[PDB]
Amino acid sequence: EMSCAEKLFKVLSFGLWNPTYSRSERQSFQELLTVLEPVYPLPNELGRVSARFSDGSSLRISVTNSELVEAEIRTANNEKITVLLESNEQNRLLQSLPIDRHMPYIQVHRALSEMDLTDTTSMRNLLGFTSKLSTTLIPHNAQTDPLSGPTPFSSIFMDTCRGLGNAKLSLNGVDIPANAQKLLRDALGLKDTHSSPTRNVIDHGISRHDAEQIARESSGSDKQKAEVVEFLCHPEAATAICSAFYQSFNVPALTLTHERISKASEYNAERSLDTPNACINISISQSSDGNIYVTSHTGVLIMAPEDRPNEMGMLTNRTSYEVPQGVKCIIDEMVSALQPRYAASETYL
Amino acid sequence: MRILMLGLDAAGKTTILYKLKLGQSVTTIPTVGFNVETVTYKNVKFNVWDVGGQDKIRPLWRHYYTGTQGLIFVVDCADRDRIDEARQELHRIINDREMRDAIILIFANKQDLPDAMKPHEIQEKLGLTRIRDRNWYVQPSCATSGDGLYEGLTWLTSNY
Ligand SMILES: Nc1nc2c(ncn2[C@@H]2O[C@H](COP(=O)(O)OP(=O)(O)OP(=O)(O)O)[C@@H](O)[C@H]2O)c(=O)[nH]1
Ligand SMILES: [Mg+2]
Repeated sequence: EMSCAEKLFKVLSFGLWNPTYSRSERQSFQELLTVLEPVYPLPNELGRVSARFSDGSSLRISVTNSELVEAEIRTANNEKITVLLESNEQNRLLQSLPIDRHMPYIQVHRALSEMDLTDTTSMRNLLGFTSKLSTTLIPHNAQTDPLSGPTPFSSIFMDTCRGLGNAKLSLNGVDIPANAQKLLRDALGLKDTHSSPTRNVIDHGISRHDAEQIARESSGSDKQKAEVVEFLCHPEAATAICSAFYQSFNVPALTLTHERISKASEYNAERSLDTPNACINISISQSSDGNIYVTSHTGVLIMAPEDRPNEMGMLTNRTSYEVPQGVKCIIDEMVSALQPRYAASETYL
Repeated sequence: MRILMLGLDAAGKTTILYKLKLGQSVTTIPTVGFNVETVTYKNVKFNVWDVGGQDKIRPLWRHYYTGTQGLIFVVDCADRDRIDEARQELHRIINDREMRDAIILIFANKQDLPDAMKPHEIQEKLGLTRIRDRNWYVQPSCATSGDGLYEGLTWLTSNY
C-alpha cells in the first residue's frame, strides 16, 4: 500500500532504532536504507540525500544549516509529496542520514539487533549501515590533513587497484559489484603492478566500450545504467573513483582514536580471529548540471572507551568533496582542486 | 551553582564535561569555541563552562571569570613538558580580580596512564603547597573511566 520511498521515510521518522521491529522488519529496513545516498548539498545545507527504489518511488531529503528537514517523495503512481519537519531528540532523523554535523565529540551510534563484527562479511555490513548514518566534522588541521603532508595521494592507485573488487561501490545510486569493479580496475589500467592509468583513461575517461560492459554487469535500472555509462566517459570519473580509495583520508580520525584502534587490533589477534583492517564503501554522484560529488567511507574496528571494557565497535570515517569539472586524475591537480571534508562516526552493538 | 572548568588544551576538560553530561565517555574534538552544559548531582545543578585550552585562545577565559564559584583546574599528569607552562596559568587565573575567592578543585586527570604523576606531586609541581587563605583540593581522576570526577563533585558540593 506504500511505496518503498514512503516506508523508508516513515521508518526514518519514527525512529530507525525504536526497539519494536520484528527483525523481518529491521532486515527489510536496512535493505531500504542501502539505496539512500548522499548527494551534493547547497552551501546553505548540512547535506542532501537521494534514493531511487525498484518500485519507481524516489526519496530526496535536504537538511538546511539550521537542522531543518525537507523531504520529497514521488510514488509508484505519480504522486508528489513534500514533507516539512524537524528532527528532534526522539526521531533523530538527523542521526539517520549520511550527513556531517558540528559537534564537540564524535557521534556515537548503535547497531541494529543482530549485527555483529565477528568476520569480514559482518563488517562490510556494519559499514553498510554506518555509511548511511550521521558523522561529526573533524576541523581541518595542517598536521593531519593528508593533503597537507609531503606525500599527498602517493598510494592512490595502489589503494584503488587494491580496494577495487573489495568495496561497496555506488555510481549515481547504481551498485557496482565485485566483477564490474575488477572490470573497472582493468578499465583504468590498474590490475598492473603499480602503474598509473593510461593517458587515455586520463583526459578521455573510460571508453564507451569498457563503460557499457561495466554498467551492463552492474546492478540497477536501465535509465540508471545509462547515467553510469555517461559518467564513466569523463576523466573526472577517474579522478573521483581513484581519490575515493585514498587510504590516508582516515588520518585525522585515526589521529583521534589510534590507541583504541590499536587495542581493537590487538584485541582480535589474542582471539585468533581473522577479520581485515579497513572496510571500504563509496558513493559517487553526478547531478544533471554535471557536478560530481564523492562520499567515501572507511570503516575500522575500534575499542570502546575504558569505561566500557571489552566492547568493540566501528569507527566510520567519512570524506566528502566535489570533483570540480576540469580535474583529471593527476596528483598535483587533485592536490590543488579537491577539498576533502573529514568526519567520523563510532558505532557499537 | 555556575561552574567554570579551565585548563590547558588536551587536558581532558571537554571529556570530563561529557563523561559527566552523558555519563559515558566519548571521543572529543579540539574545542574551538566553547561548550557549556548542566549537571544535577546530589540535588545540585552545576553549570559547567568548557573553553578551548589551546595556547592560542587562552586569554578569552577571563571573559568568563565573573560568576565562577569553583575553579576546576584540570590537569594532564603525563605531559611534564608544560607542567610549568601550566603551574603558571593557574596562578594567573585566580590572581585576576575576578577569581579572588573561590574553592579550587584540581583534577590530577590521566592517572590511568603509565607515567601517571601521583596526586601529591601534582600538588607540589603546580606550586599548590605554599598557598593559604584558599580552599584547594587535589582530585585524582580518569576522565574516560569516571574515576575521581564524582568524588571531586563531592568536594565542590561539600566545600560550598
Ligand atoms: N589517557 C587518558 N586520556 C585522557 C583522559 N582524559 C582525557 N583524555 C584524552 O586527552 C585528549 C584531550 O581531551 P579533551 O577533553 O578534548 O581536551 P580539552 O581539555 O577539552 O582540550 P581542548 O579541546 O583543546 O580545549 C582527548 O583525546 C581525551 O580522550 C584521561 O583521563 N586519561
Ligand atoms: Mg576541549
